[PDB]
Amino acid sequence: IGTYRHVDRATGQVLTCDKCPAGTYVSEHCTNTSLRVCSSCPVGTFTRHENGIEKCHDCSQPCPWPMIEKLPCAALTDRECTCPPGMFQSNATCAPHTVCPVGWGVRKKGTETEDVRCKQCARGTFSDVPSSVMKCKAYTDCLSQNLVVIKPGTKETDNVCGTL
Amino acid sequence: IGTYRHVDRATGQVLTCDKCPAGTYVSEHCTNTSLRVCSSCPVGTFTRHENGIEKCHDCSQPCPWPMIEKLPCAALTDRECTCPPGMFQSNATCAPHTVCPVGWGVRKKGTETEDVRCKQCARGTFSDVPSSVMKCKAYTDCLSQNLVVIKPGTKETDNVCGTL
Repeated sequence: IGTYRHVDRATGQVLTCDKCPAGTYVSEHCTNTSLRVCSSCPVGTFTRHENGIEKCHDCSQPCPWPMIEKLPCAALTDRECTCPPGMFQSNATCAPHTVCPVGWGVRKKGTETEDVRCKQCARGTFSDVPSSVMKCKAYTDCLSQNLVVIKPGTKETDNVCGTL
Repeated sequence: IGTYRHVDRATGQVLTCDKCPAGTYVSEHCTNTSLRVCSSCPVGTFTRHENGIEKCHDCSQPCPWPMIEKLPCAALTDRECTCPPGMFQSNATCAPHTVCPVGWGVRKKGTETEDVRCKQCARGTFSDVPSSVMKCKAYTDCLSQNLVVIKPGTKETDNVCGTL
C-alpha cells in the first residue's frame, strides 16, 4: 500500500504516512509516535482510490426518472445513471427501443445509448412477432425432417411441413 | 466490470448479471427486464472484490490491546491489527523495542514484527543517547573545520574541536 507526505502540525516535521484504502479517508494523520487512522466514507460520499485526503467526495445528484442506477452511491464509487432496460438515451432522456415489426428482426441489439437496428428478414428467414429483441429465425428444415414444404414461408411466417 | 451467472427464481432462466463493485453486495439480482441492484456493505461487513454475493463478509474480532488497527473495518477491507509503533510482536502480543544503550546504535530499524538490532558504535562514530531508533553518528570533522581535536571522542561522545 502507498504513502503520502504530511506536515505535522505541532512539530512542522514532514512525515511519511501510509495512505488509506479506497472507500476510506484519513480521519487522523500519523505523527511521530502513532500511525494514521482511516475511517469509512460516511453514507453519501466516496473515494475511488487509495488516498490521503481528509474528507470523502460527494456523490452526484440522484438519477432523473425515467433513469435508474447502474452503480450506487457507495464508499468506493459514485452513483452512475443509465436508461432502464428496453430504453436508450437520446438527448434529454430516455426513449423506448425500436420494436421490429413482423417481417423484420434485430441486426444490432439495442444498448443504453444506441437504439435497436432492424433489417427485413432475408430469404429463408422470417419473424412472426413484433419485438425489439428477436433475430430473424431460419425456416424449419423440411428436407432434414423426412418431409416436404406444403406451403412456402414468407418473411412473416415459417414454411409449413408435411407430405403428399 | 465483470459479470456472473444467476438462475432466475420465477423463470429458471440462467441470466448474466453485472457484478457489484467491491464494498457492495447484490441486494437484488437482475431479471429479464431489470438490472441487478447493488447496496453498500452495512457497517461491520466487507467485500474485497467485485462480486455477485448476497451478504457482505463479517469483520474479524476487535484488536486485542495493546494492539491497534493499521486498517479499519470498512466496506472494502477487513480490519488489520498491528503492534503500535515502538513495539513489535513476539508470541502472544507486543513487547517494546530494544533501546540501544549509549555507545551503540541501530543497525537494523525495528518493525511491527522484528525487534531493533544494535551494533557497538564503530570507530569514528559514537552515540550519546539511549534510543531504539538512532544510528551511530560520525564524529565532527575537526580537520574540515579549520580546527584540531582537543579531546578524542569515544563510542559515547563526539571528539571536542579547537586550537592550541
